[PDB]
Amino acid sequence: GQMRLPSADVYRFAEPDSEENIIFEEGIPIIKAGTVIKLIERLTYHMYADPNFVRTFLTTYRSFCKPQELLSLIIERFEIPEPEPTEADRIAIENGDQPLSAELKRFRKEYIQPVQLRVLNVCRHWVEHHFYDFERDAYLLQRMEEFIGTVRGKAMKKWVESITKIIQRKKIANITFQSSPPTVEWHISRPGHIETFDLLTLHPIEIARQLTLLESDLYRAVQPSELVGSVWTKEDKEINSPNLLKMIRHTTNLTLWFEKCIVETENLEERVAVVSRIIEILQVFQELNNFNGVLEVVSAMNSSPVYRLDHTFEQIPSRQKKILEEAHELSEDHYKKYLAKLRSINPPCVPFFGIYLTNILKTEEGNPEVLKRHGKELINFSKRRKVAEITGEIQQYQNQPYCLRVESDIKRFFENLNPMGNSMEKEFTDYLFNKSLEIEPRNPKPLPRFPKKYSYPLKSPGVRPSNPR
Amino acid sequence: GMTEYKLVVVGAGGVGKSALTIQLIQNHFVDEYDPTIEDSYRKQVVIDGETCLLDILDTAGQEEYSAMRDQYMRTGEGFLCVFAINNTKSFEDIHQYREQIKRVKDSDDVPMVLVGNKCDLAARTVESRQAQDLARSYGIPYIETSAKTRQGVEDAFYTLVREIRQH
Amino acid sequence: MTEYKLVVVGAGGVGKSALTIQLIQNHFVDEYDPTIEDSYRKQVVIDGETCLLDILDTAGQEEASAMRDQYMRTGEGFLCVFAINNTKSFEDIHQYREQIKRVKDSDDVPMVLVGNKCDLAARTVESRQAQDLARSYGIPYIETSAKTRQGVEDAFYTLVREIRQH
Ligand SMILES: Cc1cc(Cn2c(N3CCNCC3)nc3c(-c4c(C)n[nH]c4C)cc(Cl)cc32)cc(C)c1F
Ligand SMILES: Nc1nc2c(ncn2[C@@H]2O[C@H](COP(=O)(O)OP(=O)(O)NP(=O)(O)O)[C@@H](O)[C@H]2O)c(=O)[nH]1
Ligand SMILES: [Mg+2]
Ligand code: NA
Repeated sequence: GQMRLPSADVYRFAEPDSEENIIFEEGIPIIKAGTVIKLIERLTYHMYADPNFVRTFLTTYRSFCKPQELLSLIIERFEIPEPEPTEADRIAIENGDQPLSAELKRFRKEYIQPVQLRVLNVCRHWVEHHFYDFERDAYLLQRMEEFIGTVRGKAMKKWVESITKIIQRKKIANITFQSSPPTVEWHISRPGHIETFDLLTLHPIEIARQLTLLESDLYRAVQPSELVGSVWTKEDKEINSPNLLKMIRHTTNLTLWFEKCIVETENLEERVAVVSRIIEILQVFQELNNFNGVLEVVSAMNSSPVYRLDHTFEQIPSRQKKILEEAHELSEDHYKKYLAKLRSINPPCVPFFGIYLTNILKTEEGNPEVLKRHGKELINFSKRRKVAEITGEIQQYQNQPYCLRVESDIKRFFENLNPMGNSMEKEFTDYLFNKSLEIEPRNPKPLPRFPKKYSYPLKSPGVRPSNPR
Repeated sequence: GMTEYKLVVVGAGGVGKSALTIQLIQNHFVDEYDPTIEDSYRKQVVIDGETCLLDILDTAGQEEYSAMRDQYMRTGEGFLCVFAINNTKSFEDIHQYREQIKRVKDSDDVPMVLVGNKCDLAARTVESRQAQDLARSYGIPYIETSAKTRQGVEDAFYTLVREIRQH
Repeated sequence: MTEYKLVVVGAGGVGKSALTIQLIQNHFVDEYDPTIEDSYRKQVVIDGETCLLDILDTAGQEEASAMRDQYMRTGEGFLCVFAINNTKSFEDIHQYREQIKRVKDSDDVPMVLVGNKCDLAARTVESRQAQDLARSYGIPYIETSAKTRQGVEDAFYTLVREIRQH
């Protein structure tokens, strides 16, 4: 038979499942809704482990339970009463013999030890992967240190001593590859001559590589704490989502820099060379699976100032028109081809973050926090699972590093790019559009001629890499 | 067969804009949503006895990608310009959204509707007369909607389709 | 994208977690933090086909030995890991092999035998002894180092191929 349980009066997590406290989706069960007590019971269940559920719960629980209350509840879960001696044990003791204690030994082995170990696994994941709760609440950290540091008894001792050390390391807080990264490529600008760095003087291969390293690092830095609760859209977004906003602002700046390079090149022949170089950079972004970079270029070529430059378009080689067309097609039909390509490539890659943001926001806004059943309010956990499926996908692409060498000067050049200068956004984007009108006026105004601005060769070195010995 | 209308929702973030399309496309009567589902933004409807397909682009949450607005707007035949009736800044943003749509579409007469959205019980700061006056100054309809009761939601999208049909 | 459920098993301290984190993150973990149960995901192209690996990293400490049936039921293939400088961990392999067969009620479960820590000079389990055991199980034997990456992709992706041909 099943093990008997403590009385639900002394141990709250022994209450029977009912539709008044837990609802399952239609081989472990998947929870649709439940009380916080039932969620924590199943988070630390004696019959099976559920590592996905641990991640889902620890990513999303603050929408229904405060951190201080979660810790109180898992300490309550940990403190399981042992059953009293049975009749057979009683009779043995009355005869001066040692009891077999069969039921007690089974309850320890099959209920207490698995539940307690799974409580410690929640603590371990909490500290290792969601430590911001403790960074933001020093008293919560004190309570966790005290709880772990006072767990007695040898069955848990290895994990208790380990978790104590992990906490201490987290308070005061290297890549190996299958091959060597390729050699850094140089064009007109030579190493150390940062004052000459520009769109046409750096090598287009190396522009794409260094922007991919930068954009990969920005992508990898975004934590789920910046996303859950849609906090990057709210009034405190600069406090709660700084790495996400830094990533988006880089993308915006690069798109505007591409537009500025195009429309401030007033000579038609030179502007064709500028656009051609940008499409070559896009080609290397595609080869590197840097989809953020691909869309940075596509957004610039579809912007109002650039899109209308028909005289420039007319001189772009047919093959480059095709590269841009196939990049634009990734975004069509609500990113249908992009989503399929992302799921087919071999990482490393840099995803476009915007789709994730819209899906998290709409999942939050479009589903209720609670479900009302039999007069009770149950936490709608299915909604949180959907959010954590998105944050899980984000995290999966954050693991793989690029095998590319950093060039510190080129990196700094792109980190410090500031196309808008001190201008506000409206002022600057009006300026770009007025430049577009100046260099290619609306019909029937005649097309003017403009002097060259570049004194160095415009011929591209191409985007196939070189390899000396 | 039937006509497809590509509609684009634009407006300030952080103030409940996404409720407009969610409530429309939703199982009207079951309050639930998976936006990742292929065609969670396509809806066949009958407007003035004529069946059509609405394809709605709502990039809510991507407002900080400000250099992508042209890319997204270029796809649209008609636009819902949404502000929150308890957020004056979102209302003051409308002029620039409209100017940007006119520029992307290269037209002074782009089908659009002004939508004032009630996203919570916080005090209204934009009165309906202010918004009606703004809409009239632009020559476009004004619709008010509730983010919670679905009131006005059908009217906003159907009015925009009529603006496209009568362009 | 086909999904594959891989499970990494073996005695405490043999390097199950270090192997998994090297595969997932290209990083070698120097600390010895005993695992309770961890899970990882990895999208990767293997033999021209994209798949999604779900990797369960299990507890080797004996105090967790009564909690294994639940993860053995879910797994589709098993990396059976010992350390080549730890003869006791090699002797523990057959206990994992027999338990997996019982739980899945099958003589034909996808498995790979992994001899880890092959960067260390002071070997105590000879390759021949491990290879003989693997042949008796009908499975390949791959020596690995979570520290240097030697053999790591080969071990995990050979297991994927086993599941695919099962
Ligand atoms: C190559 C190029 C393109 C554009 C602006 N633009 C144009 N133009 C065609 C001509 N009339 C104006 C609009 N087509 C595109 C395409 C696209 C699609 C879809 N199918 N095939 C293509 C090529 C993709 C993108 Cl992202 C931008 C596009 C401006 C300049 C300066 C330029 F050099
Ligand atoms: N030299 C060397 N050390 C290794 C290798 N793999 C793991 N180690 C070291 O061995 C120790 C144990 O590694 P770990 O991955 O935690 O082992 P485990 O099998 O996961 N242990 P557990 O079963 O308790 O979770 C760590 O100090 C780790 O750095 C390897 O290939 N070479
Ligand atoms: Mg481990
Ligand atoms: Na206001």
